[PDB]
Amino acid sequence: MRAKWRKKRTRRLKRKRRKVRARSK
Amino acid sequence: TPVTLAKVIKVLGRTGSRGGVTQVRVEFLEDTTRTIVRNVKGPVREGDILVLMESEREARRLR
Amino acid sequence: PKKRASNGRNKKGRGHVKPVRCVNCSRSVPKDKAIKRMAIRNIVEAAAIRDLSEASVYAEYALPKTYNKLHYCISCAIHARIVRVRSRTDRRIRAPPQ
Amino acid sequence: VLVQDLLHPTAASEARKHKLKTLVQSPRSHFLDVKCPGCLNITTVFSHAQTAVTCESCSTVLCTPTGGKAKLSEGTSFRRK
Amino acid sequence: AVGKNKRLRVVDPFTRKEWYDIKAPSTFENRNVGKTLVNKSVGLKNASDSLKGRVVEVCLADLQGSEDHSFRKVKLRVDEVQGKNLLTNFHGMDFTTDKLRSMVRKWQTLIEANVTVKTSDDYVLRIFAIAFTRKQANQVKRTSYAQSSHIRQIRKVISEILTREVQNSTLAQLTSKLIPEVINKEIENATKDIFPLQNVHIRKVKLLKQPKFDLGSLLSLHG
Amino acid sequence: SQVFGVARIFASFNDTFVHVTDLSGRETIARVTGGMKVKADRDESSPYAAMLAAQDVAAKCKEVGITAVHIKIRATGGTRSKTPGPGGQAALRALARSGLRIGRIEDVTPVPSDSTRKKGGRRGRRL
RNA sequence: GGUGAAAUUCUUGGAUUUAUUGAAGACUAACUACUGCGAAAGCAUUUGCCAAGGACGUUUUCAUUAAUCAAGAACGAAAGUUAGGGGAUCGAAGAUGAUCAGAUACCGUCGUAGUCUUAACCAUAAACUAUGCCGACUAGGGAUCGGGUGGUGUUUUUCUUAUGACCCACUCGGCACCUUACGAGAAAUCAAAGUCUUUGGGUUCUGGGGGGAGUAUGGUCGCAAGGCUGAAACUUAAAGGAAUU
Ligand SMILES: [Zn+2]
Ligand SMILES: [Zn+2]
Repeated sequence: MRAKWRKKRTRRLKRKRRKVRARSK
Repeated sequence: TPVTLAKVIKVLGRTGSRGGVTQVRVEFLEDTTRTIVRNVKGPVREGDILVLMESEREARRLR
Repeated sequence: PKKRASNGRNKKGRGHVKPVRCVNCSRSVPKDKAIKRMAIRNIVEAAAIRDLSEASVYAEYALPKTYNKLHYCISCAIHARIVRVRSRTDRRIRAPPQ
Repeated sequence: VLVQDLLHPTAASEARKHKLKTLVQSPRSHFLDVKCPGCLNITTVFSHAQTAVTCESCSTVLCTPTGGKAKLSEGTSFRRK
Repeated sequence: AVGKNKRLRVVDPFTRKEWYDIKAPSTFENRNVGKTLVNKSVGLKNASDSLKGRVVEVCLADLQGSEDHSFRKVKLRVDEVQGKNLLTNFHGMDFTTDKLRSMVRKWQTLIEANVTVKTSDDYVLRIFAIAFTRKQANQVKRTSYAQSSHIRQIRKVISEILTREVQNSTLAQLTSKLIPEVINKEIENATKDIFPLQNVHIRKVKLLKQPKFDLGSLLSLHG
Repeated sequence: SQVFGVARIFASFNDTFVHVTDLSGRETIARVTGGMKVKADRDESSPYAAMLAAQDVAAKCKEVGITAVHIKIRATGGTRSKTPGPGGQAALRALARSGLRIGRIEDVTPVPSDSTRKKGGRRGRRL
């Protein structure tokens, strides 16, 4: 386990958040 | 600036925030054979006589 | 891994504690986990007891050992060099030497 | 340990033990003959009355509420049963 | 300059002012503790008006001699002008913040209580109290902790003594009960059965409200 | 004979105040004090600043004559620095060896009975 | 004001300071501890009221009355959402000087609003003691909080033992700790991860290399935010945890 790729996942789930926002909004 | 001269009967051990004051037991010769220690720094042995200003002073830890 | 059994906290039956702030950086921290310190310290340096004792009327004033409490987030508590690091097989002993 | 004989344990074992955990289950506390200063109402009251037991004849309330074991109200003489 | 004056010598306060004298309540040995200075007492806004009402903290070892009157300080209230003198009325008494900070140690509880009571006069007074767990002569229980019901019993007790004392008498006699700490002794003897309870003391007696003029005591302090 | 007071020493980590205050309780003298003299903009709170302010205080005392005061060594308090740093020691000592009447050194550090939360956000400062 | 060091301030119409008095709101520092109370979120002052609860007391009674438990419900840290309420040195974005190779990471000043209450959502987290819940058996010590079990103990003497207070011997229940295994384990370490290939006391669950990805797509709950349930194709032979040099 290493939290640096977890920080990548955090950032890219913010990306999915904005993208599903733009589509759905 | 009255000047007085002292010798160390026994060195004690360096201390300070980062090595502040060189503990030099100032037997200021006019009142020799006493254990009053004052503000001194420098290279340290025993046998030298150097200059101290105040005859009488006290002090706690040099925090 | 398993470093410090108490998680360096010493609550172990609890699970919330009110926070506590620093005083050198003003950072919060859980109380028990933290490193604060009491100071039963002299009100004045004994580089002054002679002069102060003399020029004081009502001879032999009490000279109060003042108290205080400092609060340090572990940041300041190793930046200002209070707690010194150790090994494992030595960390266990808690009883402070002085 | 590593040898023992627990069938008939020495009394001190039980004395130092708690009921509900002994070998042969038994209770501790017991009754008591309360004897009032007035009419000789020779009554029986248990050591943990738990409630305001009174003498039958004269209102000389005997065992005050307790935490546990009863407390004789300083006037009665007791006979252990 | 570095100290800026955006705009958007001072001489001789001494002659432009005058001194005036402390005049303590009679229960104190000395009817003076220190001096004050103030604008020259010319009428037409006499500064003696902006003199009455001030407060002053003084030492009670100083006004009752004995040193053990030390770690409490008494606040006195400026009342009215007598000419070069100011007969101050009593205003309260506290510990010295350092000492009260000093008695607070670890491995023993504190027990606090409050009360507010009226007086024989019309002077509404709020009073407080602190106490602590004694460690018995043979006591090994490092903790010495006070369980809650004990706390409440003791607290109530304190309230009854204070009520039995306040709302029963006058200001100066209240000070007299205070300075001998007789109230302390009453508390100790009454409470000692409950719990050992040492370092019992009082504090922080404060004024709330008084009737409008009441020239009575303000003039009776001296003749 | 004597008049007492409080010098009202005000020790922060910068530019510590001094203000003679008799027991009148609201009477300082010459607000121009240690915020003036050591104009290095980072020596405002240095022991030399304290000692020099203390000769200023001794001079002020003599020209006003009140030989005695009391001592409240003070921290900023509030939510910051409730232990006065260096900005108090030398002023006290020089005043003591400055021909005054010492008396009643004490600690008015106002630890609040749990007032507002501190400043700097949860993480605080970084170093 | 500041760390390693500056801008921004009012005023000689008044100021960082000095005390004297008025108002909001936050919270009870110090004692506040390898110490409590709950299911878990948590909860710190004092009091009243309301019930509730546990633990111990038991020579009361009910006479297998139960343990976990998809469906369904209640609570549910903080964030946000709606409205209303409050509107203070303690604040995301936004202004604001230098560190400005570049500061829209740091850092100081100004600071909306979440910060707080009422009505409703919202249903996640580092909700981790990373040890599911019962219950059954085993190793030695000491301490400690709530009970009790004895002791001519001692002091306070309401008091004689004791119940105040402690003290000493015994327990039974609360967070634990230090030696500790012969027994585990891959190891750091173990008071549960003990009683395990010398394999089974009972149940509720959750995952099979990493990415793609908790993504798409359907539902469904909500006003969204959002979760819940959430795959591949394609790619890849390593990612990875402990422990030493
Ligand atoms: Zn800090
Ligand atoms: Zn009868």
